[PDB]
Amino acid sequence: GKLPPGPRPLPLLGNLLQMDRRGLLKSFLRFREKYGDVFTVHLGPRPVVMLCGVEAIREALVDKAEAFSGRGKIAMVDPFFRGYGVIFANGNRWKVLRRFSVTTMRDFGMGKRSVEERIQEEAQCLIEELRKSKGALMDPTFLFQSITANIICSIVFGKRFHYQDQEFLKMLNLFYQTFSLISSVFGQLFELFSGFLKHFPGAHRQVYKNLQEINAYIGHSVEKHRETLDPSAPRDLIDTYLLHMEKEKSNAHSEFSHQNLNLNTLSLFFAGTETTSTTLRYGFLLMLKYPHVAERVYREIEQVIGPHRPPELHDRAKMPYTEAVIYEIQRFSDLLPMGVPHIVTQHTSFRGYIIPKDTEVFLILSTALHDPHYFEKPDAFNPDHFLDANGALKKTEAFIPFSLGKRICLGEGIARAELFLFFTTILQNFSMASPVAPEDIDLTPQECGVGKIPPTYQIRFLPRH
Ligand code: HEM
Ligand SMILES: Clc1ccc(-c2cnc[nH]2)cc1
Repeated sequence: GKLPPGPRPLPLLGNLLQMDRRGLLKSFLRFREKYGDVFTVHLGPRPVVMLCGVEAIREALVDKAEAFSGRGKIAMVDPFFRGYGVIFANGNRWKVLRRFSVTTMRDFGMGKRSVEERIQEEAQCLIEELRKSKGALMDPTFLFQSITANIICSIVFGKRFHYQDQEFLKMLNLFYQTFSLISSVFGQLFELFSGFLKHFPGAHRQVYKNLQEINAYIGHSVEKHRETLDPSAPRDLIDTYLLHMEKEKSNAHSEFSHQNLNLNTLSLFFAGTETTSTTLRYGFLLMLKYPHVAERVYREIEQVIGPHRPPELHDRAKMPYTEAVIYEIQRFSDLLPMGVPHIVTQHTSFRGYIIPKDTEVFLILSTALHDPHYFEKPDAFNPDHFLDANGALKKTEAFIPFSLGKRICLGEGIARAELFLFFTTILQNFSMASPVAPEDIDLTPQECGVGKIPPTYQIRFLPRH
């Protein structure tokens, strides 16, 4: 057959006038009700194919894995990155970067303490800071941003920043601000009309400016690593990349020099800090709205781990309720609802249609996470979505918050380690309270574009002992 069906576009405006005024995702879900699971939407001058539903997404990403392996652009950050970094790269640059990441992290920890060990160390510092708050009300956003940023800082730069460090907090604010700009109304409009909006002042310039500033801190630190590189004591990931680059420096293959160390490092921070902290933020808000849930998670911690020894990843298999709660936080929060855009690399048959080479594809991960067949009453938060009658963890093919296939989240393991360890380490040591009654807690994101951002809230952590 040929092109997927969809709304009739105007020449310059595409389908703007058929859009839902509240955003891209709401817009696409409305087209899905009319056109089904595979459809075309013109974003400005650009046709993009949407795949929705568990079956259609798996079919593309696993069954047609290589054709769907291309990375599409995200208009708001592409001017900065320009296809550097594992996230944004394509073809050989991408394959080679991603394989090196994978092999590097398999070797990580034989030489130096493991990623789990670094996450436990950070969780330790967190709970001492929460203790130090002495039950004061706080917006936990900055702390949650700090802990996830510190895990990447520890892997990449071999150091941690203190929670009160002003230069650290300044940098974190620049990221946070960058992510809310990307997902703002303007950021979604840039997604459609970057071709002419780029000529004007606006949030896209502020984003470029923020990224330039961040990449300057990174570059300076990378330069200090080169200047002080000691081959017999490599300190961190940056030292590992440097030493490799020096050894492979002579020959231009799997060439480092079609790479950019600074941009790759920045993209690690970009992917690594925000979704995890936003997941944490959403998860504690959810625990405030459904307090019996946090209470049941504590009972399992008390039973399997106790009050004295630190949570460990080995504990996960013995804590089905807590795993179900974290899966439900991710499923409900739906933090990258349209995932990250793909492109089909060659003309591709798909469910009777033919998708042209180089067409952008959005896989609407949200529609898998909310599929009613898999999740009875999918718009409500309920950990029983991931539990069988016997209370064991019930895994499902619908649960794809990290996506699938060739491009599946590179930090899936790390992200899962952080969520489990931060969640359980905080809850081992503290109960939580807020001044706002559950009925007055609204869980509606304050922004929903590329990323979902939870509303602001206050919380206090009360020591158990
Ligand atoms: C709970 C937190 C996280 C969620 C929900 C998440 C989800 C995702 C999703 C949906 C994608 C797009 C996959 C695709 O293109 O189909 C992605 C990509 C990616 N993620 Fe994450 N992610 C999380 C945390 C992390 C962390 C902590 C890191 C860094 C260690 C990371 C690194 C990356 C990278 C490098 C990519 C690009 C992969 C590629 O293009 O080959 N992510 N993630
Ligand atoms: Cl624009 C954009 C792209 C990728 C991510 C991401 C990947 N993994 C975690 N976050 C976030 C935002």
